[PDB]
Amino acid sequence: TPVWNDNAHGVGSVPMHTDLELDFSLTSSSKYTYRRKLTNPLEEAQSIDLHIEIEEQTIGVDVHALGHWFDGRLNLKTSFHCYGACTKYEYPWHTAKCHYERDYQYETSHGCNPSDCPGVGTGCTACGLYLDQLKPVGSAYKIITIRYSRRVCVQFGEENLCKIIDMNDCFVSRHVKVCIIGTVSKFSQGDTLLFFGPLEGGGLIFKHWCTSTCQFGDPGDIMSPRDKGFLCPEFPGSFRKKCNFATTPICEYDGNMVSGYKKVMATIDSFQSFNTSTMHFTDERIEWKDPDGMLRDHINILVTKDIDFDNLGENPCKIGLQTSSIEGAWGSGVGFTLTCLVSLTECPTFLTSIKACDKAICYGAESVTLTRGQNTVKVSGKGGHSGSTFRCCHGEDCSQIGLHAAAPHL
Amino acid sequence: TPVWNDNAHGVGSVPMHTDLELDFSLTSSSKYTYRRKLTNPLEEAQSIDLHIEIEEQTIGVDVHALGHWFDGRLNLKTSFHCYGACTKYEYPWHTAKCHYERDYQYETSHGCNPSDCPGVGTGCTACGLYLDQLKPVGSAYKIITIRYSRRVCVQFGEENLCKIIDMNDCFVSRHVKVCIIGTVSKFSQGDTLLFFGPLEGGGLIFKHWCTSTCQFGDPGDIMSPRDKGFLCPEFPGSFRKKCNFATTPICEYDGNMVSGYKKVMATIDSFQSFNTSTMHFTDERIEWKDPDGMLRDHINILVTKDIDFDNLGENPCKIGLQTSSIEGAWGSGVGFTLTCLVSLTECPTFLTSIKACDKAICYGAESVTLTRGQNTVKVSGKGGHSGSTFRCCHGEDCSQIGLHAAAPHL
Amino acid sequence: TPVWNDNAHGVGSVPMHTDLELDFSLTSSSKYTYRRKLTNPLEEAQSIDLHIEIEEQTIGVDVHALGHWFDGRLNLKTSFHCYGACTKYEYPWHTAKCHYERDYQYETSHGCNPSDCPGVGTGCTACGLYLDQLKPVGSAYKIITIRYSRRVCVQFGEENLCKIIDMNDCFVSRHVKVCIIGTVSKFSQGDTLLFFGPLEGGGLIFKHWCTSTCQFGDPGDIMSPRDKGFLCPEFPGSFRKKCNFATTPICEYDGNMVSGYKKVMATIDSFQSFNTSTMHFTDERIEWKDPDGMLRDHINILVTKDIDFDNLGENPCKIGLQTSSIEGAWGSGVGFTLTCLVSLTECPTFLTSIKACDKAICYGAESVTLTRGQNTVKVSGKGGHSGSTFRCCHGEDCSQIGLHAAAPHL
Ligand SMILES: *[C@@H]1O[C@H](CO[C@H]2O[C@@H](C)[C@@H](O)[C@@H](O)[C@@H]2O)[C@@H](O[C@@H]2O[C@H](CO)[C@@H](O)[C@H](O)[C@H]2NC(C)=O)[C@H](O)[C@H]1NC(C)=O
Ligand SMILES: *[C@@H]1O[C@H](CO[C@H]2O[C@@H](C)[C@@H](O)[C@@H](O)[C@@H]2O)[C@@H](O[C@@H]2O[C@H](CO)[C@@H](O)[C@H](O)[C@H]2NC(C)=O)[C@H](O)[C@H]1NC(C)=O
Ligand SMILES: *[C@@H]1O[C@H](CO[C@H]2O[C@@H](C)[C@@H](O)[C@@H](O)[C@@H]2O)[C@@H](O[C@@H]2O[C@H](CO)[C@@H](O)[C@H](O)[C@H]2NC(C)=O)[C@H](O)[C@H]1NC(C)=O
Ligand SMILES: [K+]
Ligand SMILES: [K+]
Ligand SMILES: [K+]
Ligand code: NA
Repeated sequence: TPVWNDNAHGVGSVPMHTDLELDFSLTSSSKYTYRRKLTNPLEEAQSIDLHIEIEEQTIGVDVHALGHWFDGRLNLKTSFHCYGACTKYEYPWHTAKCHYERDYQYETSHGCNPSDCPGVGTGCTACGLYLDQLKPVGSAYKIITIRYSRRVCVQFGEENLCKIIDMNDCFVSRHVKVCIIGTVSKFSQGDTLLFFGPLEGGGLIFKHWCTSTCQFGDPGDIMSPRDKGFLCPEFPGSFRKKCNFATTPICEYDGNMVSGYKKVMATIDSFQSFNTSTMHFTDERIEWKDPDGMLRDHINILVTKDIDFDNLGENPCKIGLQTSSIEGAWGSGVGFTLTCLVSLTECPTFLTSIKACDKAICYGAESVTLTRGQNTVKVSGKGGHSGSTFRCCHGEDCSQIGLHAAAPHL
Repeated sequence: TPVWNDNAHGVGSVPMHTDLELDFSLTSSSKYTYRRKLTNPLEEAQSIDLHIEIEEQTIGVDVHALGHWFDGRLNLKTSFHCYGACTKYEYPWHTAKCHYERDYQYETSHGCNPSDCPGVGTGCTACGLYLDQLKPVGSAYKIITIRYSRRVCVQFGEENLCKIIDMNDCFVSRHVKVCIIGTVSKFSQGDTLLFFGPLEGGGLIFKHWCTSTCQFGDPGDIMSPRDKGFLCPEFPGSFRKKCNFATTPICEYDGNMVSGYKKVMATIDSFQSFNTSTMHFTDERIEWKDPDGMLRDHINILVTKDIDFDNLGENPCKIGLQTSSIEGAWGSGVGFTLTCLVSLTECPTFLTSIKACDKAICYGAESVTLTRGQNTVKVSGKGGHSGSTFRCCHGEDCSQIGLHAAAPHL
Repeated sequence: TPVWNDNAHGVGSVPMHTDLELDFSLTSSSKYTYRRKLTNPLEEAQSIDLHIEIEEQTIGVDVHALGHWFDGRLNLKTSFHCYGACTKYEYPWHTAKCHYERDYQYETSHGCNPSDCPGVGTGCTACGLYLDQLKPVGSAYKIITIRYSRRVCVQFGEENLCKIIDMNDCFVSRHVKVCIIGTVSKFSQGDTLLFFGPLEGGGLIFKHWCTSTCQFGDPGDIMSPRDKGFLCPEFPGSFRKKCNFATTPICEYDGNMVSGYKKVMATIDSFQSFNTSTMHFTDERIEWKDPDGMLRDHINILVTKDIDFDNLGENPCKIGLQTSSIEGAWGSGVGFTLTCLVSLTECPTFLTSIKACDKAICYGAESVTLTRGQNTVKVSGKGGHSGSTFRCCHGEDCSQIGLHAAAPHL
């Protein structure tokens, strides 16, 4: 007959036995303070101090750091040899990391050879694109997860408790409930964030940063994912070997010659800027306060000063947790799966959530009806970094160790 | 003077004449049960049984089934003839559904003909790309509409009523109101969902699946919309006829040679996975429960145990409905328009909504102030399938027949 | 010790000293009216008239007008000269605004010259693409900002006040609070809206309208940003000079030949339509009422008929405002920054928001704790047009003049 459930964060109240409600829309980038002495209905001399502090909305974005985007120049060169294969010779652009070579091998001809070359069906002409004058222009991050929150601190008498409350969650105590309800549509999973400078100031949102196909001229075309090594873009155009009697062959390329950075700068007003305050970069995560004062969320504060609220998640069930295994990747939009061994006592069943967390950041959660004794629970998550040890958690309680996920993009 | 309106789903209450409020944030993937005996303020011996069951959030997505995505290999072949036009000969890739042919017709030359060919300005060389080693790798669906809901069941005494309540709608009864408020930003209209296997497990979200231009290497490049017949991608590159004295011409192609499936797999961590539970595929619709336990919505439950709520949509107006005509398409982001003949009696005017529905799924709605007597109301909708008969509906009441819309992509 | 703050829009109430609550989900495209005489608890003969009118949800979109999209035909022509450079001759497509020329200069050859041309390494063959049969097919607008609102009018006794209330903001008066809570996910910043006709009817949403790279065949490929002058698309394909003995060279082009409009029409069901009612176009802004009756928002109305609500933003602080400078652009996703000189009196500090507004439309806001005396406040904004004079505002109070921002896309 009993069916305990702690997935409800909130309270049951009797509207005539509630003493105070605050209900308001609050600028997302503003704090709010409420201070009041709660006094007995002219029917005593014992007041209770109420002090509520709500901090500015923070955004937390789990990301994959994509490294730096580069500007550069596309150069074209020609190399000719009357005799020999194309592997027999070293070309100038061979040291250039990003290059495109077209080999006109065993194709020497009368009206396309230089004067000293009586060759026919021999040798090699080389047309050769390369990127040079490379310069990093910004740091890019792929959005994996977006979560907004406010830190909420409530003092009621001598009770004092602070919690970080996620948007669309509630702070619950015996005498005070604080619920935050909101929506924001500025950032989307999959968006790529570009920071041009030491941009504790702002950046740009790109909705079409190249991923599976990068061609020269695309946003994100020339990337260096770490300190060294480029992920080079494609050059989809064609070469032409321009021929002439007694003259060295000359290469042409008929594709786009303008870098992605220049093309984007040329129409920069087409792209959306965002601003930031009190940034905090950590590995594969960015947190900040968005100072956009046009955005608001809804706050509701309910206070009962005598009889306790009915905490809707109250239960006698007790949970023990340890990790069993993990699969999948950090820094990945596909994510990972953490397998937990979860022991339930003091209840026949318990409907709750088991979370994958590390250092008080949670990356995934699974709702589950546990049965008395041992349970195996798989938790899907996204985010984290190579040093993350994902732990199995219930409420504020976590396993003693966590597990590392695998790296993405291997 | 009267202006009846049933577009408000909710209640008017007197806060001192309300007996119970439940207000909480609930894990989207969790159910919730509340059971209580409501007893008279120590001032009787007559209790009322309250039993509330809230089911897990379901997502319902109206889609267009795009058929299967394929992996494959791009092959290049050459075919030569000394004499004759290019239509006079059958080429090997002619049976290949996806191919690209370049005809070098009437262009035979001394240093590009085989030994047995003294031809000049004659015959034909054929360069010919074709896709082969094709394999379906998944089933794709274009999102047309996304709606979330929870089934809500309320027993109050002997009253017993269950309703599917859409997110941001309310359950309304004489003694109980249940409102659900939430937001989710995981899926977007226009997204394409890819299921790789029998994926009652999960899939991937693609935000840039090719539509008006599919080139080889794009996500969605090789599609078969039904059992047979491919929608073939473009091959944007160039051929080169490589010539040599007394040697057969040899074709080259300088465009991308890597399939979209391989390019996507090569950077799979760039794409967003989602998970599913208790899926239900029907024609052009997918329903499931998202087990992402990080998501929450807000539930409010208000109970008056003695005096009835004021139902804000209460009215004496009576509606009769029939379809008149339809235009437009199912399975289409542009949609359809259903024209309804709507008779109003017992009121001079009535502000309400008329809906286009079939089998208790609604695909569109129009708010309208009806006037006494006959009205013509056009309802815009999206979704459905070739077997859908869109009916004109008001509340839970529908016309006796519905109409079929036209197929998309004709 | 004092810390005044007016960023909270809402009220503090004592649930037993509140007389009426209306809580309901309302069709977004519907109005709502409430009329009632509030009478004293059978304990007087003095009623108060309550009359509430809530208007249909309006959307306001700040945009950049992109001008017209065109359909057209890609034509290819050849021009030959036996002798002379390619600048020495005028080509037919020189008057065509959108063209692609390939010059085969100083490349005359025996098996590629016409009969009257004994030239070798001389003259010029011209292959030349041009767009013609151009026709405007619609007007495009880039979304910069999306905001939804409802006009709310409340009469309480002789008090009468109307306000436009943004979604997720509250109407606040001494006796009545009206809060609107909602979410809509139909439009996104960066989306491009296409109107095909005099489309006070509807349009299409494009999520991938070309910006930094437009190739022929893309949505948005051929644009005229104003009355005259085209932004021409790229032609990424290659020309081929097809040669023959004693015959004039003939050009070919192996890239896409189908316009973006035709490609989009060919798969129009892949794109999302929206409908509109009572449109209002102004420079760089579009407002309308979305008649999609499937969408809803949440309305809460709380009334105290005797004792006033505690207005949570009540304060004695007084603000004076003037503009100091501006940088940045209207019609731009990057936006502008308005610098304001703000004088605070009657308080040591004041937490509030300063806004950049013109003609009662606000384009940006900054939350700030002002200190007594002079303050410099920077407000980031987006939207507006060349005639906008962005003013510094606090609540409904604005500076005497505003400043113009710079044009985008210079
Ligand atoms: C939730 O989904 C994950 C993700 O795996 C799926 O991802 C889809 C995008 C699609 O490619 C589908 O084919 C794929 O299965 C599931 O985890 C995966 O499970 C398979 C089968 O056991 C393993 O082979 C994978 O390694 C594993 N990947 C990860 C990252 O765990 C998962 O089972 C599913 N359900 C739950 C409860 O998490
Ligand atoms: C709501 O919009 C539909 C859709 O039709 C519009 O779609 C836009 C994307 C754009 O292309 C615009 O030019 C187009 O009119 C309207 O329905 C259409 O109405 C026209 C004119 O009568 C008919 O020729 C179409 O066949 C018809 N299409 C459909 C699917 O019904 C509709 O009138 C409009 N208003 C309402 C109330 O639904
Ligand atoms: C909010 O952001 C604006 C925007 O400027 C930033 O935009 C990013 C996309 C990125 O390119 C970054 O490098 C860039 O600084 C800030 O305004 C800019 O500030 C700089 C430095 O003083 C000026 O040179 C720019 O002209 C100016 N632009 C505009 C439009 O004002 C702004 O300082 C920042 N903070 C606030 C409070 O608005
Ligand atoms: K190429
Ligand atoms: K091609
Ligand atoms: K080209
Ligand atoms: Na080419």
